[PDB]
Amino acid sequence: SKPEPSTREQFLQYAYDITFDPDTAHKYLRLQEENRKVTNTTPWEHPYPDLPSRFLHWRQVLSQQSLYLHRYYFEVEIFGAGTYVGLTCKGIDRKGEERNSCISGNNFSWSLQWNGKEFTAWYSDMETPLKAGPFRRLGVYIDFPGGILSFYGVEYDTMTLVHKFACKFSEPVYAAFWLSKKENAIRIVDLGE
Ligand SMILES: [Cl-]
Repeated sequence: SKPEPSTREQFLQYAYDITFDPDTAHKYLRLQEENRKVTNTTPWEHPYPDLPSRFLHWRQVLSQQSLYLHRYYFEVEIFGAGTYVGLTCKGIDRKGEERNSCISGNNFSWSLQWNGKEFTAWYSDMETPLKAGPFRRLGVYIDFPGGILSFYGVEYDTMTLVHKFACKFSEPVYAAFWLSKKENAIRIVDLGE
């Protein structure tokens, strides 16, 4: 196993293309920019086909890509109180009304919330208030073999650690996004250039 990354340049060696999966998106979420932008447009709903994959209650969407057995890095730009960014497993219950169907409410999902005043780390209904931020751009690092999920505030070439989770990774994971409030928006940064 390599040295852990330190500089933005080192994280960018693990740059991985993420896109939102329209088959998962809650109807109150609009996808744009070739599935690299998601907005909560409540009360404007979008005519997605009914699918078993689609979230019913929670305003969530997953990545098309799964992450399994390597190191990965992607950046997102986030806007609005009530956004969560994290990881989950395919088995997350898409139709569930309970918090076990949201990415802050079960033992196989890990997430970072911006609540309007602070960042908060979530795992299985347990919350950890955090000091760092706010930051409009986050870097999300997944070391699948090393059982690490870490979030950084990115400003120019500076990276400020927001939180580092220790994760017991077994299954493939998906990036997971929850836009709980009207006008919440998340863009996947094109790290291509
Ligand atoms: Cl919601």
